[PDB]
Amino acid sequence: QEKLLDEAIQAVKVQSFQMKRCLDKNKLMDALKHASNMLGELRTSMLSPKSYYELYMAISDELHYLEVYLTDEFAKGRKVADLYELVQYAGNIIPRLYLLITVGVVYVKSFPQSRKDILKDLVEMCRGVQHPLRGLFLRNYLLQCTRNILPDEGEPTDEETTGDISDSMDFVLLNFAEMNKLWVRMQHQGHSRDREKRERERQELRILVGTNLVRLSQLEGVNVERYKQIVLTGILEQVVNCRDALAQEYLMECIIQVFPDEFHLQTLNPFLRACAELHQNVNVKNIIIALIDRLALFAHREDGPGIPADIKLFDIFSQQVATVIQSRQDMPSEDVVSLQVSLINLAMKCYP
Amino acid sequence: QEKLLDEAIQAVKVQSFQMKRCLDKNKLMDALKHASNMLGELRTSMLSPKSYYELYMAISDELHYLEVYLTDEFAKGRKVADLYELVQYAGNIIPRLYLLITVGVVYVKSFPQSRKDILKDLVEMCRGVQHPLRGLFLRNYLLQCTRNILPDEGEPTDEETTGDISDSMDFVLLNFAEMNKLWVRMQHQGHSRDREKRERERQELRILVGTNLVRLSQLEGVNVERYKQIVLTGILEQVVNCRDALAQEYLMECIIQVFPDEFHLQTLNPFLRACAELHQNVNVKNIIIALIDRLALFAHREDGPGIPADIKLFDIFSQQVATVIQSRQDMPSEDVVSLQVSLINLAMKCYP
Amino acid sequence: QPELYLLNTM
Amino acid sequence: QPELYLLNTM
Amino acid sequence: FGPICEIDIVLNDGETRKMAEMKTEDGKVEKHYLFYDGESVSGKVNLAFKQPGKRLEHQGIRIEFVGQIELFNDKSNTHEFVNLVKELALPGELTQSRSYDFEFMQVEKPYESYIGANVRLRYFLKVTIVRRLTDLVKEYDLIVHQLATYPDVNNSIKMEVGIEDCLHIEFEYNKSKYHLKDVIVGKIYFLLVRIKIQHMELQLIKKEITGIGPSTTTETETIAKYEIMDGAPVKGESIPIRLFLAGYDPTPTMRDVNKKFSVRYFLNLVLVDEEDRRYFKQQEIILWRKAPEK
Amino acid sequence: FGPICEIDIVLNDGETRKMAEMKTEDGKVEKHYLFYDGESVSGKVNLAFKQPGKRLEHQGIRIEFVGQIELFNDKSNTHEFVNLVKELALPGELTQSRSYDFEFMQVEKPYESYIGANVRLRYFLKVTIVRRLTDLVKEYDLIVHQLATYPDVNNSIKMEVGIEDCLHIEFEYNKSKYHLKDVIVGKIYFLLVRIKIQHMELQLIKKEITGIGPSTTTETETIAKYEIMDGAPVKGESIPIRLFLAGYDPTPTMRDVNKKFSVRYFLNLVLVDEEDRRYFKQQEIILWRKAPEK
Amino acid sequence: TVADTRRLITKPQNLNDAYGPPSNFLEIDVSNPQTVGVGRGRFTTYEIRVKTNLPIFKLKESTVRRRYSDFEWLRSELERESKVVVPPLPGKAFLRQLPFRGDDGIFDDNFIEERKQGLEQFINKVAGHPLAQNERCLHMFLQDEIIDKSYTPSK
Amino acid sequence: TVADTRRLITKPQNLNDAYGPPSNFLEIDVSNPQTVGVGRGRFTTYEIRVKTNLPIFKLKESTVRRRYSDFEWLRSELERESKVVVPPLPGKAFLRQLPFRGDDGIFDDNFIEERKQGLEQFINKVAGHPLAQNERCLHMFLQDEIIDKSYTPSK
Repeated sequence: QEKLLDEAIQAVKVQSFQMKRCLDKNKLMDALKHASNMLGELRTSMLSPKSYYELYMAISDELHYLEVYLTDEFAKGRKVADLYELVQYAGNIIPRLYLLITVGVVYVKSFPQSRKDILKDLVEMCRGVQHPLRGLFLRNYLLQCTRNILPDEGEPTDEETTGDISDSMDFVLLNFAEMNKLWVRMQHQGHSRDREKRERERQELRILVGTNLVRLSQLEGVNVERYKQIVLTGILEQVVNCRDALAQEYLMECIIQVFPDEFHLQTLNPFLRACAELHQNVNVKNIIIALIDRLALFAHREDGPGIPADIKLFDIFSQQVATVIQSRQDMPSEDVVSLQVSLINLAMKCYP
Repeated sequence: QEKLLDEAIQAVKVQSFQMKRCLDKNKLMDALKHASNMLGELRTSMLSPKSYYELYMAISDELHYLEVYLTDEFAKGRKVADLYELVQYAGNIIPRLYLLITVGVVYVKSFPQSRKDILKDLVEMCRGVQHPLRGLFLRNYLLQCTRNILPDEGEPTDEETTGDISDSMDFVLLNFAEMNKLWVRMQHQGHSRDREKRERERQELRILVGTNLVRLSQLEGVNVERYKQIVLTGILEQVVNCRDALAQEYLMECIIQVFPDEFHLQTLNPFLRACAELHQNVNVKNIIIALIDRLALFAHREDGPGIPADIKLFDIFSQQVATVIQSRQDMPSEDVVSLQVSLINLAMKCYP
Repeated sequence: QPELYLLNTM
Repeated sequence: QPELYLLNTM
Repeated sequence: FGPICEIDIVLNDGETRKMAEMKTEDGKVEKHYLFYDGESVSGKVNLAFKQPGKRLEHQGIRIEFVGQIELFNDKSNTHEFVNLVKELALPGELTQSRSYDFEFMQVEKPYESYIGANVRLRYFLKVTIVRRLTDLVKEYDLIVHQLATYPDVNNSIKMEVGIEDCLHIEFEYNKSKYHLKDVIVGKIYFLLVRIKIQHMELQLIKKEITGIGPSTTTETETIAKYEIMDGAPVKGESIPIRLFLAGYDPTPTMRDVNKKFSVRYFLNLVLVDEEDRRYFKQQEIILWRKAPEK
Repeated sequence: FGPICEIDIVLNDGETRKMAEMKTEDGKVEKHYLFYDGESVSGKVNLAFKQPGKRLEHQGIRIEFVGQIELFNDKSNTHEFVNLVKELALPGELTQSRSYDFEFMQVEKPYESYIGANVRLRYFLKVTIVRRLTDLVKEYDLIVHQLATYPDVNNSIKMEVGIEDCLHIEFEYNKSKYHLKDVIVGKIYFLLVRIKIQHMELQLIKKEITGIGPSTTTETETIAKYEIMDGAPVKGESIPIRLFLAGYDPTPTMRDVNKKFSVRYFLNLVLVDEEDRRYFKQQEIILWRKAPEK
Repeated sequence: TVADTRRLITKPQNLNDAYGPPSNFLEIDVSNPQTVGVGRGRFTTYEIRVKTNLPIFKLKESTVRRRYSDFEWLRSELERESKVVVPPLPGKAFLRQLPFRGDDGIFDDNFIEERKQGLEQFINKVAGHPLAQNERCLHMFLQDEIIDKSYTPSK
Repeated sequence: TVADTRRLITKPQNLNDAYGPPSNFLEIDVSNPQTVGVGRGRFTTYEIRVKTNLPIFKLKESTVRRRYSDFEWLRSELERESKVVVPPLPGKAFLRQLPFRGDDGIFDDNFIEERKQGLEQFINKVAGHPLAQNERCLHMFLQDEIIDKSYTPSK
């Protein structure tokens, strides 16, 4: 159809225009009424995934002018209390939650002391989320809002300001587990004949999921020991527990690519034992090859200590790939040989 | 008529029957209601002073049996307060005030602390009465009640008992002035054609008047020193100022009889200057002779100091009598000689 | 029947 | 028009 | 048959509470419970059901505390100055006996109870079982006394009155305001006596004034005749007065109660001459119920 | 001409006293003074005399404090639960303007003011100049709020409900009694889900029950619809509830006011399936006006 | 304290006032009835003897002769000016004037005696009255030897 | 404290329930319309293909052939025993049976297509209903190869 989209973007530009109009003229609740009717425009859903996405990104960009307005206002001290209650009068859950995230981040900036409490509230109340499309785009808005202000270690620690790196980690892992649940739930909603359409749409949205890991990676607090003890234990718990293949594989390559080999080296046998339990329909071969390629560029990457002698990569990887092959049932022997080729290259380049 | 009298004495005997009936059954207020009924009988005007006197003596002698009855109940510990208002319930003033006197003396015996106050009260509360006959009969009840409870030299000086000789003297001087006022008003009341009836009536009540002096004479506290300074000085001002002849003469005879020569020798001459201003119409010879007789029984009286030589009594009386005769208008010469005879007998027997 | 005369202030 | 079913206690 | 139901009220403090008496017409004396301005009235309405087998259909039961002023025995001229309601039962039935609690919190009772000639003021509890054509109603009378303290200002009455060149006197009563068991202490002083006085007496007179404006009815009643002199005075004579008010049991002075009625007391001094002519001077005194310590 | 006289009431504390608002028909909002059970009402009745030269003949002026319950806008069905009178003037005239003081001591106001569909409860001062054929009357409205403290017992509501072998849930609301600016904190826990649920919402429902016995009219009004889930849950899923009651401005729960009317609130939980069929469970909650510290 | 003995304090009575004669003395005697004239002219007069000490009466003692018509004139004057309820006279007996009765008519002794008492009754009431003593007619009657009916009523 | 963040505490969701497939699967397809008979006997049947995982349905997959009268019989049985407000059928079109119309009558394609959708509309509503799933007639219709109209309605 594609018309729905232009007509919708028209009405959107209308309400967000009258919204920003009311915000410069400094009669706030009227601006929030136009903002609310505008987000009402998001209550249509027939949009293409791409189209709906543009409307989403458009509205996010207009909301940014509001966020800086609020951030300034709070920095100016002009703060109205109890905003959540007044805003909960909006009859639908959607205005309430858009308002809660928006005001939450403003309070966190203005009240870093409130950061722990506000985050714990938001993380707990998001369990209400059950619909895939709006939930996905909301938790994306969450992920972008949470871009920088989350607790961190080299951060001033005012005992009014509560929350640490561990809290940020728990925050992102929880929102992740909920969003991945809805996203996999996307597999079975609608008629079973939209499966290729569904899987295409999810594939489109895979970046949304990986952005959580990107967010996890800028977290300065990520030491090797936190990586060892918290991150992988959480992720592998969901992975082993989800017993799906498309998501597990995407997320695991994104991990492979993203984290530094220093962390991976301390966590190889857990990561490879986890790799061995994965689903049979998985092309583990392409994963393993990518892995071999990364450790190969890591072996001949100089400006580094080289391979620690305690690190018997070949014996480790040999035994785990072997375990993976046992875990595999229908391996093309040619695939086994394609892996043997990379096994040559590794032994050749690391220990002639 | 004398019948009025008989009907009254029968109804009286009936009512005094109702007294003794109520006194038997301890119905005091029922007896006192009948006491009121007797005094209603006193509202008559037809009876003679003597007739009233006989009926009064009947009611008084029976009322004493009531008075001693009450006194005994009170002597039994059955003391009732608040008597002053209750006795005022009687419609007739006479029952109320008779009740006040009767219970008052009862309070005096039972409450010696109140004696002074109660006596001053009763003497002052007599201002209620203004009628000569009933007032007289009241004051007779007063005189018999106070015959014994008045202060004197032979009373116990009990630190609960209150009231002194000075109170008794003030009491009697007041009762004197009050009785003479009422009594003299009796002179001019009614028609002038009853001059012989009035003077006969006056003669009848004369004993009422003299009983007060009789009361003064049993008073041990009537000593010579009070008589000299205060008592006789007081009495002589009212006596000389009544400027009558019948009263002055009667009271003066009572004087002659009543006081001791102990009093007379220290007070003859003050008393004799008083004697000199008296009213013209009076027989004074009889006064003087009574005096002469008493001083004569003193001249030939043995076991006594006799006449001190410095006070030449005969020359004194001679000179005063001379002045009195000068004061007399036309007094028969035979009378002057009858006086000369006693002056002879006296000078011979007292100053041989 | 019986005469009744009010006493006046002076 | 739209069916309304009361939820029973267990 | 009889009545189907009998209403009886029983106050919670019906044992310990003090009662008081009221003189009604033909010398009758009623005795009801005593209450004071500010006190709470509370108790039980007990319905004795008399006809077993039968049923009582009603359109509601209530209890009312009522204080009102009745004029000339005229039902149309009753005026309620206090009314409080407690609904006891909704429309329904009664097969058997039942009781109902009630409490009226800290009840205002601005006036004292009074039964006069043309006026009644009474307080009562009125229980009403409402029925289709005829309500079962039960009244339950109470006495209210209004108390007061010793007055701020209390001046003696003193007055020189007379007939010109015939009689001059000076009377004095020790107060203007006397409590109900007080005493008139006074005196009569004679300044000029050119008439022949037989006797003198003090009278206590109670006027009860009813109505509004030109509509005014005064009912006078001579409560006391009290002789104070017997015989002719001369000038300079003083006659004492001591009249105990306890003897005559009067009411307090009640002035413009609800703008409806007054009850005032007067001291009428009366001298009587030899030909029975009668010279008098009236003086209002206020009476007041003294508060006993407690 | 106009009116000969205009009645105006002015309370003694008319500057400092707090006011409150009342939602009437067609969305109108009145503002009257606020009062509390036990408070004294006092002030001045000011009569503006408008026609100079003319005179106003009356048969008495009074002021009444009135609290009453009006049902179905039927004047014959009004019921006064509080009535106090202060007579201001006796029968007479008025040539010029005049004021009159009044005070009602420590006035009982047992109920809270309420304007509903078939019920009104209001307090007011009513001044009445009585005339021969037509009384000049002036009403003067007041709001009374009834306060309460934190309740002794307050148990959470928790309940396992469903359709057999189709839907089992366990809902929990954190209290039974919520103040007017309180918050419903709760959760919905799914035990068995064999239907396809589109969405779920909590509703706040206000029932107003009028009449007596079989005479019963209930007026229902759905005050809030509050979405709490969007999409299909599976078993083991918990959905959080946080509903701020401040947003909807309700009244307190008012139970058998004068045995005449109730006003009750209910939490109606509603799930809706893919074919729009609607599964629900109602739960009464008590609302109460919290007393602010002072 | 067992008895309430309260009185107000009094002024002592001056001894002249206390004993000296009272100032309310007033006695009027109607006495000595006498015929005056012969035949059809005849009428009875009485002696009205006054004794007093009230200052208002201009003679302390007086004696005058009065007719029953004079008593009617006094009563009639007092009914007009005085505003005193005046007591009754013993009565005009008209039919006693009629001739050939079984008694001496207007000069019957049981009549004249009974009338004489009634006039004494009347005059002592009237003369004792305070408002009556002001009026000129009463003094005119008691103490002027002849009444002047053509007078202007004063006081 | 600047934000009221109160929630009740929750029980962690067991990972089998969280990921494992939902227990509300039920899809019914009405498809493949076919004539059965020749001449005056002719009527259309449809394939009623069921897929589910609800325990109440005794086959997880089933396929049966149904006539529009059968759909009326199902609706009629449900109107008696069930006390479910039953949705409407797409309608008996009687006048389509009449001869010499301007269309193929009861076997018009715009008709059969539109009817086919209405039956799918109807059966998915009815079959999704909770109170309807108990009643024996619904299972009889969906999963027995022939309906036994002479039956005693149970459950």
